[PDB]
Amino acid sequence: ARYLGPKLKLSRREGTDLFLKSGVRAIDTKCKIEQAPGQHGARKPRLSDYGVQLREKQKVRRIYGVLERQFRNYYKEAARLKGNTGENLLALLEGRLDNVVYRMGFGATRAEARQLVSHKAIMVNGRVVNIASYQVSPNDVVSIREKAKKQSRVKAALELAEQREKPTWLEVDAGKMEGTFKRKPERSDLSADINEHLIVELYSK
Amino acid sequence: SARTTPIARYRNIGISAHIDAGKTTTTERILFYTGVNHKSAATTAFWSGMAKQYEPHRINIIDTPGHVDFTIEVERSMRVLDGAVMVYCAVGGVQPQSETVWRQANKYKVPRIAFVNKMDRMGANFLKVVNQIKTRLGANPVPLQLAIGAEEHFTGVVDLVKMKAINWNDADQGVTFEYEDIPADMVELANEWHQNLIESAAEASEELMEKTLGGEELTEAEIKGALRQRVLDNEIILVTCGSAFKNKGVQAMLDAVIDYLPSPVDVPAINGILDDGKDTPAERHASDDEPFSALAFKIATDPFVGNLTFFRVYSGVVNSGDTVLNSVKAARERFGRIVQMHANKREEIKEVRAGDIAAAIGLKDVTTGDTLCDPDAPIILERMEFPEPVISIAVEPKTKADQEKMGLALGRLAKEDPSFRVWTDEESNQTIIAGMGELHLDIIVDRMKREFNVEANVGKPQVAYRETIRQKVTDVEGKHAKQSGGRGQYGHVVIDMYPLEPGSNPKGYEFINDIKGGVIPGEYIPAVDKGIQEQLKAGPLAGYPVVDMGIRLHFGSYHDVDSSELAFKLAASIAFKEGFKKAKPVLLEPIMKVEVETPEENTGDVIGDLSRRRGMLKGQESEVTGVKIHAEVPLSEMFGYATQLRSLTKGRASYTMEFLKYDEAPSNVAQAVIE
Amino acid sequence: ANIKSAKKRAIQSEKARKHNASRRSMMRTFIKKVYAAIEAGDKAAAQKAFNEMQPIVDRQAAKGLIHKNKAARHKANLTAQINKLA
RNA sequence: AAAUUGAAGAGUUUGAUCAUGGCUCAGAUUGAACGCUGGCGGCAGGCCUAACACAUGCAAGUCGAACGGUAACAGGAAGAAGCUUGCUUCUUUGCUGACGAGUGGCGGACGGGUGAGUAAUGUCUGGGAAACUGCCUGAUGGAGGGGGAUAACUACUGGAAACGGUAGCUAAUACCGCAUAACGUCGCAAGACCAAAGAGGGGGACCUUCGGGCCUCUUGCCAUCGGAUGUGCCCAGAUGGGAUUAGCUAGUAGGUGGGGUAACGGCUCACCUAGGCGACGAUCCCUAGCUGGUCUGAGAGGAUGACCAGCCACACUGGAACUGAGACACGGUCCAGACUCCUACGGGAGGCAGCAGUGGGGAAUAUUGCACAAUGGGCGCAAGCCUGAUGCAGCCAUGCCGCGUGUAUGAAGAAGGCCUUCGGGUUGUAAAGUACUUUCAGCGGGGAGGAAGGGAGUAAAGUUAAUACCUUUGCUCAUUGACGUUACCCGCAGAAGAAGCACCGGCUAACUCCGUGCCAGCAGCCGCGGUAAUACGGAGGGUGCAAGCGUUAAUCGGAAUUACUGGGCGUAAAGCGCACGCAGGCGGUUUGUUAAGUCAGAUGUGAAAUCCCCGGGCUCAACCUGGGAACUGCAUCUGAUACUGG
Ligand SMILES: C=C1NC(=O)[C@@H](CC)NC(=O)CNC(=O)[C@H](Cc2c[nH]c3cccc(OC)c23)NC(=O)[C@H](Cc2c[nH]c3ccccc23)NC(=O)c2csc(n2)[C@@H](C)NC(=O)CN(C)C1=O
Ligand SMILES: Nc1nc2c(ncn2[C@@H]2O[C@H](COP(=O)(O)OP(=O)(O)O)[C@@H](O)[C@H]2O)c(=O)[nH]1
Ligand SMILES: [Mg+2]
Ligand SMILES: [Mg+2]
Ligand SMILES: [Mg+2]
Ligand SMILES: [Mg+2]
Ligand SMILES: [Mg+2]
Ligand SMILES: [Mg+2]
Ligand SMILES: [Mg+2]
Ligand SMILES: [Mg+2]
Ligand SMILES: [Mg+2]
Ligand SMILES: [Mg+2]
Ligand SMILES: [Mg+2]
Ligand SMILES: [Mg+2]
Ligand SMILES: [Mg+2]
Ligand SMILES: [Mg+2]
Ligand SMILES: [Mg+2]
Ligand SMILES: [Mg+2]
Ligand SMILES: [Mg+2]
Ligand SMILES: [Mg+2]
Ligand SMILES: [Mg+2]
Ligand SMILES: [Mg+2]
Ligand SMILES: [Mg+2]
Ligand SMILES: [Mg+2]
Ligand SMILES: [Mg+2]
Ligand SMILES: [Mg+2]
Ligand SMILES: [Mg+2]
Repeated sequence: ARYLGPKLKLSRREGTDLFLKSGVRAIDTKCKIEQAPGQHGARKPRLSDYGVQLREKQKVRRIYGVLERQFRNYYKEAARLKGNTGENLLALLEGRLDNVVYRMGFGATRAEARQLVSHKAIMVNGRVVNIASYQVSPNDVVSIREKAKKQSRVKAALELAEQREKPTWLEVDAGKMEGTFKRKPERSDLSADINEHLIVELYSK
Repeated sequence: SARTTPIARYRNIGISAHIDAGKTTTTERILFYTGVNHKSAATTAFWSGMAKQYEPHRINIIDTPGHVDFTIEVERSMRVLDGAVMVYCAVGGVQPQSETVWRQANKYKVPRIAFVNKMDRMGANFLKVVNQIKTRLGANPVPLQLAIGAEEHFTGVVDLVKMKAINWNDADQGVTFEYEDIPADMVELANEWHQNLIESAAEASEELMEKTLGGEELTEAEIKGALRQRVLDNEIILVTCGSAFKNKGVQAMLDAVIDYLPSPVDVPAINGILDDGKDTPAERHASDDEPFSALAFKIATDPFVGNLTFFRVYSGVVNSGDTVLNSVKAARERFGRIVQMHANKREEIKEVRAGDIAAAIGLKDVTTGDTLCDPDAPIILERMEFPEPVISIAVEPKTKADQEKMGLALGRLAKEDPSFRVWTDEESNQTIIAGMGELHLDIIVDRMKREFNVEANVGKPQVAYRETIRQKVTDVEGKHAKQSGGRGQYGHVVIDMYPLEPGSNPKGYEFINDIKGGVIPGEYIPAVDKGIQEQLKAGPLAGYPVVDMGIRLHFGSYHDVDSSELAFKLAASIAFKEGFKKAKPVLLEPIMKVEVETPEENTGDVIGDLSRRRGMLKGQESEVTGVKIHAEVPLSEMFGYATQLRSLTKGRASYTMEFLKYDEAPSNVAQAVIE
Repeated sequence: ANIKSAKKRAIQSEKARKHNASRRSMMRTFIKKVYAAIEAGDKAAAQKAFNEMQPIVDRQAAKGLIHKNKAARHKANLTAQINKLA
């Protein structure tokens, strides 16, 4: 129910940095981005309309580490909610604990976030949770366990948090390794390289 | 929970004897004895003994089928049961079947004790049988007891070791076990026998020999212990006597089993491969702590209790609801309503302690010869050899409708008995079946019409033939032409035909492209070959697959526009026709080498029968235990040979068949098949 | 009967059946007396027969043999036929 | 404030095109099955076939506070004491607790199962009149006084068993008279007639028939009028297909009169009349339990009725009645029939479509489990007993849901594999190595919630005559958990126990090499294979999904391809050869009236669950749950009169 194979094959297939690696090194030096994985990764064949829609969907799923069944439930939830389906779907994907832990920087990537959340090392409002896809309500407080406070990996990710651009809606206190969820993003803070419109008509065939 | 089982006290015994030797009769009495004492179907029973001094031992009794066709059934019980009580008829003495059954047990090193029976029948002498046993089985049998009286005069038996001419009451079979003085006329014989028993017991223990040398009158208990030691070591064949019909001697052999015949703990532990990949000999000891291990056998059925599966617990203690991996099938199944049988009635049991035999209701994957090991797949157990079938007859469903039922029925039969095996004939699609014995096939068909309600007539298996040319026929001409309106196809061919020696070509056919030059464009060479091949399979003389035929194409003609692969293919077939006719072929029968082992005294009988079946012998082997003969008896002629062979060898012979070579059929036989 | 209480109820039902049949015929025969008097046409005989049976139907209706509606309707249309006679 | 904010196309007829038209595909779904593979937990589901046959165990008992009574256990005591440092009171008694069997009361008509029958005598929707109703509830009054019998029991006797028979004795809230007779029944009145039962707790004075009466509390009984609940009956509409089924009907349709039913009624009989149904489909034939709902669809609609809830019908087959408030009765009776079993051969016994299970059938569906602790039911004053309902556990990836199978670092990119224009590329930061982490599994310990109540004591109040008994309210104490070694929490050790399936010619995401050579084979459609096959088989690479993945079956969709929404008929399929004409469908124009259609308002219904919206609780989720919306369908009442109809 997870991905265990090579990480940068995913970043290669959609041809862009997917943040799967910690970013301590340059992704270009670590791997050749402009080539697709496999023996034919030299060739770039003409991709059809269905192909580009599928690549967009698979790109979002591999950024957030979510499988297809989970992701289809998010889309149905997004379509049921009032508003607009595209940014509603993105909003749920943000409220997952993996993303919020990762974005606040206690984990270098979602995989550290996954270990941290799933190894009972994350508390929300002081309650221990180990479910990766637990939605985060606004005004909820996520903090590190006192046992987990003395581990090297968590403090290591705090520096990389600064190394990248800080999220405006998450307020962090690395002095005691805590963070606050003020409210959800509005799709204006998120990266524009994700075309959420293609997602709607992929699942609405 | 607690085992609550008197370990070592319980014994496992098997009754084996020649056909009509009284085995079933005495077993019935045995059950009566143990039942009143408290107050190959598995029958457990707590036997305390005739004098009941011994704490009630849980004796398990599993009679065996005397008939030769059911050797496997006897074999199954023999391995499963550590001790075996042989039965020998007083008047008949040792008989072929008894000799036969003894050797398999020797192979398994299973300790044995024998009980002479039918003493009441006029014309019987226990001492004569003892002599017969030692000569036939080559094993010294110390007489545990000496029969007093014969036929009508026969009144009882005097224990040799204990020196008491026990005389059971006429009123009831076993109420009184009173011990009396040896009859005056018998004491003299009893005396010599007692000394003989004392020396024999002494050598077995060796220490006892030292006291015997000094002349000390060895205490009866000490010598008795030495006797059991040798029994575990499996040398002395202890023998007791009595008449089951007269209700005398059955109880005596039961007590002997308790105090001499070894217990499951006594018998050496089983072995096997811990893992399938490597031999890994582990020799799991008979311990409840050791992971549970058992072997399934004699799967059966009950219309209201379901399938019945018999398992021998060697080590461990399985409990209800415990998944159990079948090593041979590599899959695990859960034990449900484990049930044991107390003969008179069936009693449910949640779990079975080690050393006891019960039944597992509803165990679908449990079948004959299944290693029911623990889920962790511990050491698998050795697998019991299975003898091949000797007689094979073709059974045909009475109606096409029956076919469906017929196939399913035979399949289930194979499960209960591995030896019984069925298969469909590749040609003529005949349901040829084979069984361990003629009587076995008879019983199979009988129960098929009853339990499965399927009537099927039995007829001899039909034989397939080759049919091949004899003399080389060269320069055969075959021309094909289809010159007609639209599109004509022409393709002429000229080939030669020469018989191939069987050894020369394994395939039996050849197609050298001798064609000097491009006499054929080359695109039609495969086509020509294909045409012959179809004809090769379809025998012109009598529809049989021609073998040992050598043809090489050398000349051919074609029409510039009408040249067609199909034309040459058909033309090739044409050439085959004329060539085959002029070569006057001869049908070939499956002459097969046959090796027959038989007793020396019956060598002549065997030779005559082999010769009679148009089989020319090629060798004689003078093996110590009988002569080994070899012959290429025609398969078509050899049908029912197993049954015929037994009568000429007093049911003491066997044969292994292996196809040798297809040879020319004699004029009469060949013509019969042609017509 | 496989249930112990089922056997008991069988026995009591037979006993109550016999008792009820006797009582029901005993009542029913009195209605027959008055009906026969009606077709005989003697009003005095009919009234005598009627006031013999009148407590009987009411007693049976009260004790549980029949319904008080059944007792009422029997006695109701009997008086109707008596009054039509005279 | 929120309560559907909802519709996609592609391949294939041709040398090419347009159209028509079928076939196929992309989606969702399932009580699924099979193949390959498989770690965990949560919740749910699990014989669709043979309404086929059934071994065995259990599934409906309870009441001593109705009665006789003592078979059984314990208590109690007359007495030689069965006995001796009296350990013990072994012959006796209902005297006590309590209770086998028996009479009696209630329950057994509930709960549980199955879908054979049933096209409407059932179901759904909305009404209605001629009814009954145990237990529960409100009120008004009675509850007086007698009789005979019968089990059980005792004796005798028959039988293998099932089980009886003969005679004698004994009760009762068992049964039966007499008294009583009103707001009850009949009648119009006058009048006539109809019932009942005692038992238990406690006690002051008195009287003793030294048994008790007696006094009060509770509970039970009888009558009548109500309430509620349940059921019986009636009507209209709706609820499948076939005209290659056109006539059907003789208690048939109606009336009078008698009988019958709790009640109306040809319900039944006698007589009288000749009617009744039917083209708006009677009759006959096939199929079928109906609904809320479920699946799909943008909607209309199409399919469907497994789980959950309502109703109906059945209980081996056919029929019948009895008891009862209620049955024509799953674990009751009687008869007949098919089948099976026991036997001493004289006769008897049985009914898993209850739970579990076996055989059989089948592609296919589970344990011969635990506990009444919770909720519910039956009995009982309660305590308690019973409960295969139910609560749980076991088995199965059968669904949905969640998690894990690690985490960073890591190079000229090791080895090997593969391609190679021999230069290199690719697997691939992937691995190894470095550091880190311990979720779930395992081992050890700790430990919620489902628990409300019931029991003993005491205080207070009622209450009487009262301090008594009994009830109501607190207070003190000792206890009540199948699941359960519970969820959950903590400690431990180590990456250690955990990834497979399908596909890669186009439709459709993803390409090369080797084998093979129209062969082997593949294939949903077009089709591929006869020496460079991206289509077969293998291998590297990739893609999709993931503890699952595929295939098959089945439903809807796409299919506007039965077109009501929403299609066509000159030539693609399709205008009767033509006309007349009954039923039917439709109808010019003006005024009046009616208010049937139509429209508006209101009222009552449209069960709950489900679907949808806003919330709440399992750590999330599935799941559970509060409210709302919805169910705009039916019926009634009031109103409007433009259009349709009269
Ligand atoms: C070579 C051939 N392949 C086989 O026979 C395949 C078919 C499964 N079985 C075997 O090789 C193995 N044995 C089997 O499995 C069975 C059982 C068996 C196992 N070992 C045995 C030893 C002794 C007797 C046995 O049996 C009691 C057996 N026993 C048969 O089958 C028999 C005998 C036989 C024919 N051959 C054999 C080669 C070796 C051993 C036995 C044979 N059969 C006919 O009596 C018969 C008469 S006519 C006819 N069959 C038709 C079918 N045509 C032919 O025989 C022509 N032909 C040459 C072959 O068929
Ligand atoms: N006279 C006599 N006959 C015996 C005795 N034991 C067995 N038999 C007979 O032997 C016959 C077969 O006995 P059985 O047990 O069935 O032997 P099985 O056929 O091998 O199983 C029976 O008819 C018995 O009457 C015996 O001790 N004396
Ligand atoms: Mg999942
Ligand atoms: Mg036998
Ligand atoms: Mg003989
Ligand atoms: Mg069924
Ligand atoms: Mg039905
Ligand atoms: Mg009474
Ligand atoms: Mg009176
Ligand atoms: Mg009275
Ligand atoms: Mg009438
Ligand atoms: Mg049906
Ligand atoms: Mg549509
Ligand atoms: Mg009645
Ligand atoms: Mg019943
Ligand atoms: Mg039943
Ligand atoms: Mg069942
Ligand atoms: Mg089957
Ligand atoms: Mg019971
Ligand atoms: Mg449609
Ligand atoms: Mg059209
Ligand atoms: Mg035409
Ligand atoms: Mg036309
Ligand atoms: Mg025309
Ligand atoms: Mg008009
Ligand atoms: Mg109107
Ligand atoms: Mg509703």
